[PDB]
Amino acid sequence: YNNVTLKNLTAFQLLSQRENICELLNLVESTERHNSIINPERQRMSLEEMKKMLDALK
Amino acid sequence: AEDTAKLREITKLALQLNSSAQKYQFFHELSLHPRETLTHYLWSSKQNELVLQGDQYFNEDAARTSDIYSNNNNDRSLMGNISLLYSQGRL
Amino acid sequence: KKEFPVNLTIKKNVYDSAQDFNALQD
Amino acid sequence: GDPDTEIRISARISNRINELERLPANLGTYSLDDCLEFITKDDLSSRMDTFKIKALVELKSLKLLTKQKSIRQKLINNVASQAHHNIPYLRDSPFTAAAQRSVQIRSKVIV
Amino acid sequence: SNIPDPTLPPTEMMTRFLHPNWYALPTTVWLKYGNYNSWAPSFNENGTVVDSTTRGLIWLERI
Amino acid sequence: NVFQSLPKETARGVDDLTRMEMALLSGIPEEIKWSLKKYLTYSNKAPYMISLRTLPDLLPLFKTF
Amino acid sequence: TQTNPVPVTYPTDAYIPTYLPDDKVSNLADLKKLIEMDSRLDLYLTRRRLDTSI
Amino acid sequence: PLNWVQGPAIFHMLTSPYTQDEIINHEMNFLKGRLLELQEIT
Amino acid sequence: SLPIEDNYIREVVGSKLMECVNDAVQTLLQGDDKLGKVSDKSREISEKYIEESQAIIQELVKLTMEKLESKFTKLCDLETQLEM
Amino acid sequence: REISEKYIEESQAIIQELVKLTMEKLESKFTKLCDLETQLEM
Amino acid sequence: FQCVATGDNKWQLYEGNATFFNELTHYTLDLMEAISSYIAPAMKDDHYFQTLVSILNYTKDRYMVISILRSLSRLLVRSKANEESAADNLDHKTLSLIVSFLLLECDSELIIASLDFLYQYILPGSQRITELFKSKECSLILEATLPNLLSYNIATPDYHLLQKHKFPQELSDVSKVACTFLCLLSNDTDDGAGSAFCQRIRPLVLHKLADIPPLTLALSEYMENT
Amino acid sequence: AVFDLMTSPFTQEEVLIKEIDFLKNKLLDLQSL
Repeated sequence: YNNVTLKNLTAFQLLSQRENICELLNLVESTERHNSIINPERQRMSLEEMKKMLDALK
Repeated sequence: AEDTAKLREITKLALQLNSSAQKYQFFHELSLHPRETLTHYLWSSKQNELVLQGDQYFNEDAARTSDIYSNNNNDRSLMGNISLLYSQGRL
Repeated sequence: KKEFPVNLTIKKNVYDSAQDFNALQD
Repeated sequence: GDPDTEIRISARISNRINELERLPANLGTYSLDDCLEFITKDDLSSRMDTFKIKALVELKSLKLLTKQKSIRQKLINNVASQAHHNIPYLRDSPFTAAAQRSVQIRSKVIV
Repeated sequence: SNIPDPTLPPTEMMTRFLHPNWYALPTTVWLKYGNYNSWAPSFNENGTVVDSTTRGLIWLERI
Repeated sequence: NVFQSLPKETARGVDDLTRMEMALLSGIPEEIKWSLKKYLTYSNKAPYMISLRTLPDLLPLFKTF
Repeated sequence: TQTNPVPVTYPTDAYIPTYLPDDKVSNLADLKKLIEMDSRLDLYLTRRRLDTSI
Repeated sequence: PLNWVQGPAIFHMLTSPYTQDEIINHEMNFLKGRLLELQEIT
Repeated sequence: SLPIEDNYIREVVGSKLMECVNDAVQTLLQGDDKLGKVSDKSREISEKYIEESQAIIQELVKLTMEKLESKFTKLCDLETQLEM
Repeated sequence: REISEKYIEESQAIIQELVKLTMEKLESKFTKLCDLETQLEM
Repeated sequence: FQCVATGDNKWQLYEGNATFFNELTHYTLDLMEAISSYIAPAMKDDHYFQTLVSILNYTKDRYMVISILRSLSRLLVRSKANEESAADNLDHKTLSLIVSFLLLECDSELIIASLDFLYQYILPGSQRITELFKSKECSLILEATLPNLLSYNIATPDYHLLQKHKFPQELSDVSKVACTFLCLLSNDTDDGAGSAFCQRIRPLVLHKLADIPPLTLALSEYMENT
Repeated sequence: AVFDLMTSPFTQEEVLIKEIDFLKNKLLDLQSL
């Protein structure tokens, strides 16, 4: 799995290409790949950490 | 140390940003032009399916049988170079 | 579809081995 | 792969080989169409060896089974080792065309 | 003749096939200089087909 | 009596140099692909054969693509 | 150290996209400012670690 | 002027890999088989 | 082309969704009244990816800071290491 | 959508303040350390 | 490619077509490297010299950086006598980046490509030495890296084995280039920006000449000019 | 290992000299690495 092949590159391009046309008709959820990457509690924890760094550097 | 794993995490997050940027750019170009990108999809995905369906007649139990050579004139990949490989001595 | 012919006149019976032809009895 | 089920194939091939190697060589035939030929006491009709040939074609095709596999290995590994010069949809690919173009790059000289 | 018996141990018939859709392609080679070099050109490409970003996407969606 | 003195240097058709030279001047696309692939082979294996100094009528032929 | 750099399998210091609209993000230039900050600070640390023995 | 000359020996190997390390090991053998045959001409 | 062991192989050893998606695309590439609806869906999908990308940018900006701060401490050690 | 919208507008004023604060810190660090290095050179 | 190297809004590159352009621009930069020797008379408003200095500050490819440094080194051979585009279009970011490559003590080909460009840039010496020894971060790298590149990849006689009891006779590839660059830098007369620099480096170069006897045969003119 | 016949203004001995001048440079470039 360290290297890529012709079939691997073609299958990678095909899996990256089908999921774009799959979202226009909206027949897939694609919410677990959304919320686990956004993570709004992690975002507000990030804002609290930047505010804590402001309070520590002032 | 922790610097190598930290740079690994920053590089992985930059690759996630590159994925999000390319997925934004594809829908942005599809919003700019709707015509010549769907025919582009119907061409390129069909060619990618033809490439991924180009290695199916060379399996273990598929080559030991006789449903490759016999009566498969619609395949056109093999059984046409036997007049060329015999003239070169490859047998 | 090309198929290998199953020659039943040459093969010997396995279950009974008594109703075969006299040239295939020995 | 799967060597456990290939010995079971070879044991069925060798069974038919040992069965065909127990048939008598003095095998003759008699069809139901010879009555139009009027076979006399010494006639030698031309429909006597219609099954002795077919009893040898199978016996000598079960022995040339390993002979045809070498010709098939010399054919498949010569028509499929390239697979990107006669097949059009594999040579019209963006990865394959760029790879075949980029493997022919001559090295750059210095000054 | 000189042909072998068909109850021989080499009978797999597919062991060195190596189909051309499974060939390894030359991709971008990431290089490492040291622990305190963040302005140097990191990776190198000479005759590569794919980009470092689209290979890093494959590295992302596999590991 | 006349089919015994054929020169062997040109009995296989025309040679590959003028064959690939007329291939780019023709309109057959698979023939143009084959000629450009073989010129990519000659440019790696023997660059002095297809150099512009030896062949003067080679520089307008590659600019059209 | 060696003469050639060490070939590694993991990616390092990937690109940043510049085709994103800056009217909504307004942070890619600030990320570039952070990158040039890190490069200047690493430049000074590398010059100090080379001048600490020569 | 026309001179029918033999072309150079082009290494056209049967299999066609794409990695560089699987080409040099056969290219060195091709050079050892080519230069030792063209050495006796001169 | 000789079936010999093909009898013995048979003795021993006895999608639609993407085609429907491609047919839907082929029906959408006939009338001009649907491409505006596809573009209006893709506009809010692009807004969803803007919201996807900006949080990743902010997380990169956060994760740069600690790696910088360790080098700031290494820099502040030099103020005494040079005075010695 | 409002949860991600709330913590994305107020964050940019935090980022653009703290990066400028680190710039104002590093400028006062380097303008002292370069004078110390010139005194060491002397 | 200048739009991609800068980041302008015009001609936004399509990500599905980036593989049709990344392998396209290398074959154009190779032709620029090939024709870089014959465009050696350069003008002030040279589009090639304006474009490639913005190419160099964006790319992250080692081979491309080496190609740009070779194309800019072999273009300024017979450079000028009074003024050229090289004295003005350097906007203090590229010149601070080419000199900063010399800290890469592992890789050597980038050091060769940087020192060759500096050797071709230092050839006028009138408005080049004061330009190179101008800022506070570009004239202090060579205070320590330039003696360090002399005894590089050379088996110097160590002293830790002599202190813990309880000769190379050769040089390297970068050593002759660094000695030639330092000897041509030593030709700065009338106590300008070069002679003021070379007086603070000789007590450190003399420590390296005490250990390497090829450095006695090398650096001939710098010892005569102190 | 394929061969070819072609027309050229150079003779066969000069083509062999150019092959020597190309293949010795290729050998000196490949044996060094």
